[PDB]
Amino acid sequence: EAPAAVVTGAAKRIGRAIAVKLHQTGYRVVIHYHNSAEAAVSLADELNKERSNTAVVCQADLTNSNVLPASCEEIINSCFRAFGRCDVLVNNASAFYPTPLVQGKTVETQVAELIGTNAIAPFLLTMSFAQRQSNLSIVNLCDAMVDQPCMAFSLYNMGKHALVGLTQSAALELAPYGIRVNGVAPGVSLLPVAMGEEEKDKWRRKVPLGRREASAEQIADAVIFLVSGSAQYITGSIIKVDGGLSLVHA
Amino acid sequence: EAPAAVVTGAAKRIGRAIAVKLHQTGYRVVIHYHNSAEAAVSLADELNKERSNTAVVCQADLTNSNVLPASCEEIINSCFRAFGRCDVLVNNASAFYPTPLVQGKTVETQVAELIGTNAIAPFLLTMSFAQRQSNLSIVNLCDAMVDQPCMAFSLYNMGKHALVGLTQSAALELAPYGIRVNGVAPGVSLLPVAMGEEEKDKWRRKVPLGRREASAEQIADAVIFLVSGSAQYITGSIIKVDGGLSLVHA
Amino acid sequence: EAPAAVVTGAAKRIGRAIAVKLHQTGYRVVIHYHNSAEAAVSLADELNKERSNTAVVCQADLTNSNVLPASCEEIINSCFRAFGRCDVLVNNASAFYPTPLVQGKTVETQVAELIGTNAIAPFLLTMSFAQRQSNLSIVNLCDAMVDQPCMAFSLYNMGKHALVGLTQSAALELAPYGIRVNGVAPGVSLLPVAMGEEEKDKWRRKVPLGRREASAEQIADAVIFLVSGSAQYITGSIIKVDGGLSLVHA
Amino acid sequence: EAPAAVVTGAAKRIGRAIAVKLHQTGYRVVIHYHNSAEAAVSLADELNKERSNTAVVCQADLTNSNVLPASCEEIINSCFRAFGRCDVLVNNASAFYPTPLVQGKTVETQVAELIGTNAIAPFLLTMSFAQRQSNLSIVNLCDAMVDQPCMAFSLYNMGKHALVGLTQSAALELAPYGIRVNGVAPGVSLLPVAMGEEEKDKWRRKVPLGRREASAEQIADAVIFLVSGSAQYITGSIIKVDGGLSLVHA
Ligand SMILES: NC(=O)c1ccc[n+]([C@@H]2O[C@H](COP(=O)([O-])OP(=O)(O)OC[C@H]3O[C@@H](n4cnc5c(N)ncnc54)[C@H](OP(=O)(O)O)[C@@H]3O)[C@@H](O)[C@H]2O)c1
Ligand SMILES: NC(=O)c1ccc[n+]([C@@H]2O[C@H](COP(=O)([O-])OP(=O)(O)OC[C@H]3O[C@@H](n4cnc5c(N)ncnc54)[C@H](OP(=O)(O)O)[C@@H]3O)[C@@H](O)[C@H]2O)c1
Ligand SMILES: NC(=O)c1ccc[n+]([C@@H]2O[C@H](COP(=O)([O-])OP(=O)(O)OC[C@H]3O[C@@H](n4cnc5c(N)ncnc54)[C@H](OP(=O)(O)O)[C@@H]3O)[C@@H](O)[C@H]2O)c1
Ligand SMILES: NC(=O)c1ccc[n+]([C@@H]2O[C@H](COP(=O)([O-])OP(=O)(O)OC[C@H]3O[C@@H](n4cnc5c(N)ncnc54)[C@H](OP(=O)(O)O)[C@@H]3O)[C@@H](O)[C@H]2O)c1
Ligand SMILES: NC(=O)c1ccc2nc(N)sc2c1
Ligand SMILES: NC(=O)c1ccc2nc(N)sc2c1
Ligand SMILES: NC(=O)c1ccc2nc(N)sc2c1
Ligand SMILES: NC(=O)c1ccc2nc(N)sc2c1
Repeated sequence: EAPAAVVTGAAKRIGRAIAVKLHQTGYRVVIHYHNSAEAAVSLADELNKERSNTAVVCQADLTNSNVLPASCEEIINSCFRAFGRCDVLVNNASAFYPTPLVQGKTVETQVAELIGTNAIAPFLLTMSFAQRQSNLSIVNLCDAMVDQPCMAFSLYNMGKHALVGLTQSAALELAPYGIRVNGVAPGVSLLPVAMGEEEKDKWRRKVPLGRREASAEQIADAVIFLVSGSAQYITGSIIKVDGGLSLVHA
Repeated sequence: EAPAAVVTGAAKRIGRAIAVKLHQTGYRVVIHYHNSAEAAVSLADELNKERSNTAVVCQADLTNSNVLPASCEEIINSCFRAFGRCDVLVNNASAFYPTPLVQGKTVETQVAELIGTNAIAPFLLTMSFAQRQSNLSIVNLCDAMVDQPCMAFSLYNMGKHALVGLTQSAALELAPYGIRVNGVAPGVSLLPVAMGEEEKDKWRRKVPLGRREASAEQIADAVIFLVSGSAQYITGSIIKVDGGLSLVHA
Repeated sequence: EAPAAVVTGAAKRIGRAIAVKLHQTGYRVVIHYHNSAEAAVSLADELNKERSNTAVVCQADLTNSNVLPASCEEIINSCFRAFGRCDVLVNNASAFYPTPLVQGKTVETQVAELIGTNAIAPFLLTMSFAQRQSNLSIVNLCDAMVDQPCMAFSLYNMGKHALVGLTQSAALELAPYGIRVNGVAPGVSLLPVAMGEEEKDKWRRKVPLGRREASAEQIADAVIFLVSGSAQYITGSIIKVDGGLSLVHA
Repeated sequence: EAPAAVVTGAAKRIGRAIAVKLHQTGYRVVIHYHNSAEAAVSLADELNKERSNTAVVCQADLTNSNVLPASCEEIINSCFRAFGRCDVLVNNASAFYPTPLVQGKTVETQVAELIGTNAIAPFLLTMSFAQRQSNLSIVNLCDAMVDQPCMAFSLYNMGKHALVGLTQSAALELAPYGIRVNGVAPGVSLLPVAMGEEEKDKWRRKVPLGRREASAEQIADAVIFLVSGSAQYITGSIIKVDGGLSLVHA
């Protein structure tokens, strides 16, 4: 029987590449998505064409609210429903936008989105994963630039720091159950869609190793390692995949 | 005129010692409290006996909710209404209790309390402090053991990691306004009074420097340094006040 | 055709496991040794029996001295002479013993061995490797307990901290040359042969992940990942392989 | 009776500022120097004119060699000879120059100077200070940019990382003796004398807090705090004094 993985925010970009690589490794996959229904369904079709009954989609908003625990329980439940097991959780989904401290969304909505997607949903997904329970593990998508943050991104940065805390606390608490918990911390990978070309090139030029952003596949490679049998003694570790970017001074 | 400071969770323990030392240094103080009204008022009365019209109290729940931004705006406003200025914000208030990942508050109440008091309220207070604006600074009460956490304290640890992120992000963003943002990270300080001495001693014996916990006054001393003229180039720094505890392996 | 790797201290324990695994992956190997000639030659015999002329030995003392730069140049040169190329350098050799601050070898001998083997030899080897130059990389064997050090191990700890600095500095400086530089940080792996069984078990019980030390092969697996095509965007990263030990408070 | 302090590299710049501020606080001081004899004697003369018999000079090369332990023992002995006690050691002296990995002094001379002054001399001074033994403490001058290093400064950066390790290891080991060990980590403070103004301004513009380097007095203020009674529970802490520089991404 093939193991099964949940990947959040898996319709596009890094999450898609993670879901593809897990599937290529032998996993059955739950493709979680929020708005990107067409892309999620299209990915599941492509994976199922390769091996039937190995991919399903699961829609959920990961914004914090009093129903977020139920949504997170449902995502894990969807994996058990489709595949009878859940071996791997990848917390990839993320909201990312500025929240300046000095002055259409209310600040409480920004808190719910940025802290919910980046930290609270990973926590609740981790609880549900552990409670519903080989080679079990969780991989959190962190941020290599967490200590040299983007100006005016305080709530985003707070959420990603909270995710480091979750990675460490859950590694400690879940180790006696044989569940490893680790992180992968990109520097600059696939650049935002809204961003212009001259700006993208500015960021590319900062990266010591090759003066280019990471491909989604390069990020997924670190995820694959961490869920593999080659990482069985690794827990609580966060692997930077940043081309040296976090080493570069102002 | 005398400068003014807001101290959250100032009725008892570390926040009380901070408020007293700031007052002794010459600050007028807003004593924020949640449940401890008698203690808050007793402190205000003691400080006003020392110097008239130098202390007020401000009640607020710092749990996350739709009204938290308004509450935090009101806390800052209370300092301006009482004293005509707000020079110092000390984010001291904190909820602290276990939240195990594996199995009478709901998990979302625990999120609201632990992430709200430890991280979101500091963020909203920081926004309101900056918007309302010399030696201006913010001091956040962090935790020296954030990377070697208590078992089953994931939400607490997430909140304290988020607070490190806020300290760094806000230092960067507020530096152009001349507002410094720093942290003080206790190891073991005041223990619960109801905790058996035999249990308190297990903690005390872990501390390399003197085999004792920090007094509240020793924590307050680092706060006083950070708000002083002797720290005018210090921003984004977190000072451990832990007797070497964080250096001790398992 | 086949790439080539230098592994220092490769005759026994972790270095041996690294050498075996690199060989199994298709590398030709230089097995460096200081005192363990018999063991080095026995390993080379084993590897050459598998694939002829794919393993050579190289003697050198890695103690700091006037001749250490020449010795390090020779180690790198041996790889180029045997195999025509040098793709991977693994700085694994180490000295480990206490150096109490409050009171055999003179203290300056301890400096030469602890700082020399653990930090200066890696620096000189890195220089020689880079000067003599595809998937090129260096892997430094670090220590996951670097910030929670063993009592009375100051010089050892200083050396391992220096090695973190070299990993980061060399990653930055060598990135333009396409040379990646990373670390693997064991917690408790193969215990010193001198250490008694009760002391071994005492350390084992502290590890969250299965209450056991890492095998040498688990350490080697992380090295294999970092030198692989799956790590081509990773530079300046140190992967802990410690079963969660560094997360455990006193 | 007045307490006494040793400051290494105290003839000029930050070391002079530390010596002056310690003297103004009421310490008797040993002004260590290497080449700057006129400047050292001039400073001691100024201090002795303020309060007679409160300053002496002590010449020593802190480059690593087989006599460095005796030199470090002598610096400490000079404080006992002059003043009958030694309460504070400030490890300020430092060599700083590039050591490129890819191509006057031999590499072994560069190792001896950069690792000797920045790490081994602090280690040997720490040993002699502890063995010769109230409010006793050691303060090490570290570097806030240790994890975002200057290009081609590997040996310097290895030495400052080793000094972090010493700070932590010595804090742990000397805590039972009541000796606190801490660090102060400048970002950019007094720019090199040989640096032209245009290059100085490039660095100044990077600093979030005021777009200027730290004054020597600002660095000394943090040293004064760490030696004071207001830091009596602080050990193993490194206080950044960097105006937010280390938080600024590439
Ligand atoms: N890209 C980089 O350079 C970079 C750098 C550092 C860290 N990272 C981290 O790596 C991960 C992947 O990066 P990425 O650039 O691929 O991410 P992304 O494109 O910004 O976001 C990934 C997905 O997150 C989902 N998402 C957003 N808000 C959500 C909500 N309220 N509920 C549920 N899902 C939501 C979206 O799903 P739908 O499209 O279905 O709505 C989105 O496609 C993220 O955790 C990110 O923080 C990336
Ligand atoms: N004590 C230690 O050993 C230690 C160790 C590490 C870190 N720290 C940090 O140092 C700081 C002070 O420690 P402490 O031991 O003095 O803290 P504490 O006694 O646990 O709590 C301080 C105050 O926080 C306020 N608070 C709690 N929940 C609140 C809510 N929902 N809304 C508003 N206020 C709330 C309470 O005020 P009322 O009483 O008025 O309700 C309480 O008296 C905290 O940030 C803590 O995390 C302490
Ligand atoms: N084992 C662990 O639990 C652990 C934990 C943390 C970090 N590490 C790190 O992982 C790496 C490997 O650990 P290990 O336990 O396998 O190491 P080890 O057995 O202590 O030493 C490995 C080899 O280093 C060589 N070596 C020592 N001093 C030398 C000198 N002056 N000149 C030349 N070579 C010298 C020796 O080679 P010869 O026998 O040929 O003389 C020795 O066999 C080390 O860097 C270590 O610091 C290990
Ligand atoms: N300046 C900055 O921006 C900055 C930034 C980060 C860290 N720091 C750290 O802060 C401390 C003070 O900085 P600084 O700029 O004032 O230092 P500095 O001027 O570069 O050096 C201070 C003194 O070190 C002594 N020294 C150098 N080589 C020596 C040797 N072989 N033996 C004995 N003494 C030697 C010299 O004494 P003589 O003149 O008597 O020969 C020199 O005056 C240093 O530890 C430095 O690394 C400074
Ligand atoms: N461009 C970046 O550095 C960056 C950082 C974080 C991040 N998180 C996302 N969800 S997209 C994204 C982009
Ligand atoms: N005993 C401790 O180490 C500890 C840590 C954090 C904390 N936060 C509070 N609000 S009380 C408290 C106690
Ligand atoms: N017992 C350990 O945890 C340990 C730590 C470091 C180390 N370095 C060596 N060369 S052997 C060794 C063992
Ligand atoms: N320019 C700097 O940031 C800088 C850094 C370190 C340092 N160390 C010295 N001895 S002078 C000096 C200057």
